[PDB]
Amino acid sequence: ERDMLQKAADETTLKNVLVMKQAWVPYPAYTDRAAWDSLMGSNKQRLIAAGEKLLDYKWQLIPATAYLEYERTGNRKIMEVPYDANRQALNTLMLAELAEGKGRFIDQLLNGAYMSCEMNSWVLSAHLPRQSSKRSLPDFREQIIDLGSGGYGALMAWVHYFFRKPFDKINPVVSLQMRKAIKERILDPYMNDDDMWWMAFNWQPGEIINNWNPWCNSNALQCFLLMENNKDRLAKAVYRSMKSVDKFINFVKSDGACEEGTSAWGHAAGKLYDYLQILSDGTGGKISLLNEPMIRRMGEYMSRSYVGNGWVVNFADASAQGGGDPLLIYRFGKAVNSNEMMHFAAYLLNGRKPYATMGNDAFRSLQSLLCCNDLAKETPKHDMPDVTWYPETEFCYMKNKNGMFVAAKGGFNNESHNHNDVGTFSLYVNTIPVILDAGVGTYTIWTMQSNYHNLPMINGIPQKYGQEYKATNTTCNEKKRVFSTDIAAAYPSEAKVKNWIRSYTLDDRKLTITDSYTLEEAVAPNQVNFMTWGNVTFPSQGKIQIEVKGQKVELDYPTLFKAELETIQLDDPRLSNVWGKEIYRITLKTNEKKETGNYKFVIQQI
Amino acid sequence: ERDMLQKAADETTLKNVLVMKQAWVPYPAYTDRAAWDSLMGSNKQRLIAAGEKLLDYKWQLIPATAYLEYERTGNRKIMEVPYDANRQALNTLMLAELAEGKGRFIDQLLNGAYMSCEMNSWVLSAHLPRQSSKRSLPDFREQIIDLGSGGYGALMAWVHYFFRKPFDKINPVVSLQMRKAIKERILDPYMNDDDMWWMAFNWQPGEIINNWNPWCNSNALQCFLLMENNKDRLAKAVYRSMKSVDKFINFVKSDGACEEGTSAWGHAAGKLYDYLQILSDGTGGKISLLNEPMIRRMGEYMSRSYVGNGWVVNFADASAQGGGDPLLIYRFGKAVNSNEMMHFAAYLLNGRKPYATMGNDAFRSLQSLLCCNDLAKETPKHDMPDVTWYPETEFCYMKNKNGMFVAAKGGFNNESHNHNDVGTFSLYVNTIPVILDAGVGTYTKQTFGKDRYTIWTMQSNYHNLPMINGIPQKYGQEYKATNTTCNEKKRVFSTDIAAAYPSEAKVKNWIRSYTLDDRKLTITDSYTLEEAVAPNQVNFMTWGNVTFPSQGKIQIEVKGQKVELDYPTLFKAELETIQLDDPRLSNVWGKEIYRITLKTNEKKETGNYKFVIQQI
Ligand SMILES: CC(=O)N[C@@H]1[C@@H](O[C@@H]2O[C@H](C(=O)O)[C@@H](O[C@@H]3O[C@H](CO)[C@@H](O)[C@H](O[C@@H]4O[C@H](C(=O)O)[C@@H](O)[C@H](O)[C@H]4O)[C@H]3NC(C)=O)[C@H](O)[C@H]2O)[C@H](O)[C@@H](CO)O[C@H]1O
Ligand SMILES: CC(=O)N[C@@H]1[C@@H](O[C@@H]2O[C@H](C(=O)O)[C@@H](O[C@@H]3O[C@H](CO)[C@@H](O)[C@H](O[C@@H]4O[C@H](C(=O)O)[C@@H](O)[C@H](O)[C@H]4O)[C@H]3NC(C)=O)[C@H](O)[C@H]2O)[C@H](O)[C@@H](CO)O[C@H]1O
Ligand SMILES: [Zn+2]
Ligand SMILES: [Zn+2]
Repeated sequence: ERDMLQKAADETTLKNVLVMKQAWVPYPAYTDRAAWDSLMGSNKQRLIAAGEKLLDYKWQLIPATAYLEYERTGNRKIMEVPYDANRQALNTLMLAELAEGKGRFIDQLLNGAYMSCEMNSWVLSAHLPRQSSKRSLPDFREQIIDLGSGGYGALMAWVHYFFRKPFDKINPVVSLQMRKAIKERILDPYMNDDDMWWMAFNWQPGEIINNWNPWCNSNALQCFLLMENNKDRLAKAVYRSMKSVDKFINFVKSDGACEEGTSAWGHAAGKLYDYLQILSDGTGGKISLLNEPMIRRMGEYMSRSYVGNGWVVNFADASAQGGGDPLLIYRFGKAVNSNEMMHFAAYLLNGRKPYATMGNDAFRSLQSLLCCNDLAKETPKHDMPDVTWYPETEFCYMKNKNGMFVAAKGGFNNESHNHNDVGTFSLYVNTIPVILDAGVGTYTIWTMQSNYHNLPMINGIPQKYGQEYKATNTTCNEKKRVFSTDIAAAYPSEAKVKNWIRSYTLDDRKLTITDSYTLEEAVAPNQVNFMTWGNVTFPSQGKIQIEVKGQKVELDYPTLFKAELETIQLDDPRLSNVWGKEIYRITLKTNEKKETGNYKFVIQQI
Repeated sequence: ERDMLQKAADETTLKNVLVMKQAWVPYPAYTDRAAWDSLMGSNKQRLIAAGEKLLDYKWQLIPATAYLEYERTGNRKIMEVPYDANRQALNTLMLAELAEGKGRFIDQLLNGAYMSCEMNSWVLSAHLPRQSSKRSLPDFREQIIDLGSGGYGALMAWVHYFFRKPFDKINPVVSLQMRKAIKERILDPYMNDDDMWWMAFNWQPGEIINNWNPWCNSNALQCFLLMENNKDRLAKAVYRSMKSVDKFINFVKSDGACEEGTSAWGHAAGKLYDYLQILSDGTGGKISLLNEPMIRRMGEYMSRSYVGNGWVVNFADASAQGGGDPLLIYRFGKAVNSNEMMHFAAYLLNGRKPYATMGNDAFRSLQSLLCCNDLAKETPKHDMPDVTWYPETEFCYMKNKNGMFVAAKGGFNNESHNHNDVGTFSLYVNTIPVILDAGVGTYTKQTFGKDRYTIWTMQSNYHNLPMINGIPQKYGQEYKATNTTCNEKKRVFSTDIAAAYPSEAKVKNWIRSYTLDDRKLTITDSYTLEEAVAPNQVNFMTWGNVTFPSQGKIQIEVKGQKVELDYPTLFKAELETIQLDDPRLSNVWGKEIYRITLKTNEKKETGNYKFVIQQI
């Protein structure tokens, strides 16, 4: 219950600071060709070309059966593809006309806008079943908001804002309809409906609040800021958005890790940023959380979690490959004043020249034009501390100067997109995974089990799913580079374990993994596993060797263990696109069976 | 002011006799597969096939720019081509699904209906400028009705009627938006707006009432009969529709003749037929002008006017080639009980088996199913009296047993689609034009307003008529025939054409007369002038192979017909070639036609010309 926006002003003080008549708008007027020439630079001629390709684009109809198919077979893309292609084209066209100025894309901008008003809803088939009727087909009677409708409304607003005057010369009915559509599909349902789930009024513990919230709110706000000119009305809506987005802020951890991973980041924390950007712009700076310590942490997670060459720390159900919108990262950085975020984004360009964000998020596409000539001139470096320690989320990254990076976690077995992986670690060498976390396929799914994480099977028994299957006493020593936790309570009763302390210590030349255990009873041998890939050898007892994408390490293990290599064929292409054909589980097993014991494992380059 | 419908019933009568809950509908229940099979005959398999080809039809969106083009450049097709494709597809899919009844086309029918409700309007871009704002782009705030939307409406309503149960199983919001679309776009504008030009409330002398009136009213009425279940509202809507259509019935001439010719007939008299048929069906037989002799004449006009092998009488700005929807001509014929029209329809089939009417007009399409089996059994015959005389319109048709047909007219030079053509004639031999009426051209700017009569097709000079003292007819109401008679038994048309020429003509009397016997047409002129200024000149339009074997003889051989034209030897005969640049004319006539000019030195205040045409 931080309530940081509610604290930063109430409805009344808000009224005094709001900027009316769209004076907040940081882009030029449409008709100011010289000011658009400056901003655009090298973007101009490409955005044009991108418009030229859409001069004969046929705006795609979305038949009823496409929404019907959601109910029938669950197919989403039959509806989403023509929709999204239409959004993209409108956005592209918007960008092209702002580039060229010479009227040439107005006719198509007008068609797109006119078609969009003809549609019954802007809501996706998959999300329409939240309406009263619970149906997949749009009901003219009722509007709700989902991620799509919000983005659509926002782009229709910007196109209204920029193009009303040449639209009104041609025929003033087109802009009139646009204002009716935005009213009836955004502004009105957003004020009159309390119960939309993502608004998070009526939230009680357990229920989810996620990326929907800053995202939809960010778009709602743009609409209201662009389309609503009555001052009492505006203030009422902007405040309602702040009471909603405070509910997201009071649910995410202060340490500022996105616990779903770096793919979710651009639309979770990245949209919280966009909401706070838009709010600041639209109060001339005076309501801004952009200086808050927690927002900068939420931003820097994207840099921290990025190891290199596309390789990201991929806890829970996430991909080992990933990336980011450099142009967003840069803007997010600058705004919160992270030199690390700003240089990181330039590094992420990988020697490319940055061009304007295309896609369908008009805001981001517009904001991408502002940033361009700054980020083009910023210098590429990914420097960061040897340790990052998220104490609440319980994520720990540690590295050394010879290319070893270790991620470690505690947590609990009901994290977002949970994996049963309390205590697990991942080791990268010069960016390349060597002890890996499998990641996301397209708890009887193997990727989900502790069995296929870097963890023991205590008395032979894996981790159970659940809230109360958890780390105790997770600690990090930031100068020593020691992570430690007690994973015992992640295991069910039959594990019969008082303490099992897993610990990770990175020094400049090796990583030392220790387990240290007290059983209530020795029922069956412990088994310890490691995941890897490439060329795994066993050159002598107590020694595993791994050579992969040019890196070479040795894993020393206790000689009481017999190591085997299990091969895992990846049929699932969402795994085989990352790793390839196959990865291995190493299995360390034994006949020994003691009530109290420990193991020590050492990984180093050779 | 006949007011035939208002006389046949007032609102109070109409309510006692209206049929509610669509019990008037004459087609089987969509569910009654055996009844449809029997009705469908061998239509079933060909309709199912038409539907098969549309199972993946992508419904066309109509972009704003398509509507904007009517204002920018006057282009109609950019908008209408996709619209008509959408309708045809929907109408077809309706027929297919009725035929097959297994639910295979329901998804596409559902798509068509839903897509149509998302459209702002069903009005053609060319007609929208009649809306308040006066623009060609739809305005979500306002609906007017035109030929398109009325048509789109009736189709939607029939789709709703047949397919509601299957639609509701899938998702009941579609049929709901269907009921709302029809209501805002048809039922409410029709009820609430007095001032749509085609309704002709507020009609004043010298304003136009035309096919739009019976056409739109017939479609509005369908929507009301299918969609309005409140009897008080329905009766008020139907009575409104009767008041409106009376204005059309009042406007046309009782003698039956459609004076623009047969090319409007289908959607003029044809659509007045549909409207009475619908109204009859609507009132369980009780309100019906189908027994009215005037309606029967209007139907039979199409029969009498159709000479044969594509050729029709073409006074005024009309095409010498014409045709007919046999299935409609049959239904119209049976309902007014005109054997001539029924036999005619069969003749017009040209040996073809009659299959279901496709297109986009749901009413004709469905009605066609009912009439296919009978029309197939009908014997083809194009018989009719030797003489048909339309006395108000001043059209006279005369024919003999050896293959000659003469059309002649008196009239006035301000008829619909007027040609300066008082007194002219057209001669056909075995259905082939021999002395012709050139007909309709591609429109120019000159076509309308002054300069109309600088276009040759429009002048008496290029019709079958004299130039009195070297002067042709003038445009205008007052320039007209006097003493038009027709002796129906002697086959003699006669008329005084003097008053159709201006002052400069200096003409008291000119009697042009036509006599047909069993072999030859005798054209006679007999004139009295005020002052003989210039010599007279007499013209005849023709085509094919024209020769001049001797003085006072002309031979014409065309499409295997051959005649001789005997003319007073006082005249010097020349042949003017008329090359036809205009495709609209060359597609009927070929490369060229000819005007035979007959010039003289003679000059007198009174005199007398005889001409004779017969087969050789
Ligand atoms: C069916 C349902 O209601 N399920 C909810 C579930 O909702 C689903 O969540 C996803 C999410 O990310 O939260 C949504 O996935 C994203 O939807 C976006 C628009 O529909 C789409 O744009 C995202 O894809 C991205 O596109 C960007 C772009 O616009 O260009 C790219 O920059 C980006 O790289 C790309 O990833 C799409 N994300 C994907 C595919 O990863 C989904 O729409 C939504 O239905 C809720 O989140 C959960 C929470 O409890 O409840 C379920 O029941
Ligand atoms: C622009 C305007 O307002 N003009 C009016 C003028 O109206 C015009 O009248 C035409 C007419 O001949 O009556 C109309 O032409 C018809 O329009 C229909 C839709 O475009 C079309 O269906 C007709 O074509 C026929 O369609 C039938 C069918 O499928 O139902 C078939 O049986 C047939 O094969 C097919 O040829 C079409 N008529 C044609 C081609 O002759 C036109 O829409 C309309 O603009 C008024 O008559 C005058 C008089 O006051 O005023 C003008 O300003
Ligand atoms: Zn995992
Ligand atoms: Zn003519």
